Amino acid sequence: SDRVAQLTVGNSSITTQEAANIVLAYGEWPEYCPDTDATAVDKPTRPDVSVNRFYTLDSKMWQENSTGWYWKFPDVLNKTGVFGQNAQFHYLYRSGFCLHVQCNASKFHQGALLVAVIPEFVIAGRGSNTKPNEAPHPGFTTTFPGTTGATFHDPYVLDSGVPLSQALIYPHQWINLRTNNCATVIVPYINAVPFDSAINHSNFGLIVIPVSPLKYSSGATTAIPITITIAPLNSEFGGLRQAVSQ
Amino acid sequence: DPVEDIIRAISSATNVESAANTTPSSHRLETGRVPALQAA
Repeated sequence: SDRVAQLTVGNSSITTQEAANIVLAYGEWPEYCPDTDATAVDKPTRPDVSVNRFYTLDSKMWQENSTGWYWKFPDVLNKTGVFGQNAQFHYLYRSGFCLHVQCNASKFHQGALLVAVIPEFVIAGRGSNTKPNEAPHPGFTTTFPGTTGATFHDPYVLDSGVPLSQALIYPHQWINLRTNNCATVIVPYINAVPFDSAINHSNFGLIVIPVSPLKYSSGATTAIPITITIAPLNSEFGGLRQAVSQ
Repeated sequence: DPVEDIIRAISSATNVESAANTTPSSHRLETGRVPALQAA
């Protein structure tokens, strides 16, 4: 009654036979914006089942030298499905997410993955330059990787200059290949403003990192992917206009 | 008695302690009622 779960959102559903509970970030569920907190006067749109549903990215393959990957949300979804279209025609976006990560292997494999959810996840230039002129900055394709994800140059300091060991403050879970093959976190809408622009601003990144490296003795399966499936719980859109991809 | 011909503001005040609220409004399809047209 624990390790077996099913998640049904929209026309999509996810089953897992090996799971460690579910994390509900900061003890809240996603929700629609209350009349008292709202500011913009126009009426938001609420597609429900056409937007809220599980989208599945490509799989990141899992090696011994892998340093770990990250994504940005909503950014990964801005080009996909009806969710990507609404976010282009509207200036004001709000919602939560349900994040699900699939990695499996066999009882002769081993490793662990740290899966975290980082609100306002800021990447950082890498260089010794102390002058804001000559100092390096990351590129747009790095800051906002898209569907293809990005990779860590320094996974230990999380590329932001902050130790990985304290990442356990964020809502997280581990994939420990002897214990569970999935990690699921349900993120509420977090932001200092009720609505925002899905295009200019990403609420939070996702992070998958090998704290303990993958090991398998020869003859077993070398190819392990990491798949990601994310659903936008409770979506709203406002400020309808023409289409802007960026 | 002998000679008879010998014998305000529309705007008012209201306290406003905060900016105005906004009530919900749906569409309208009908004639005769036209909030947009003004004459300055």
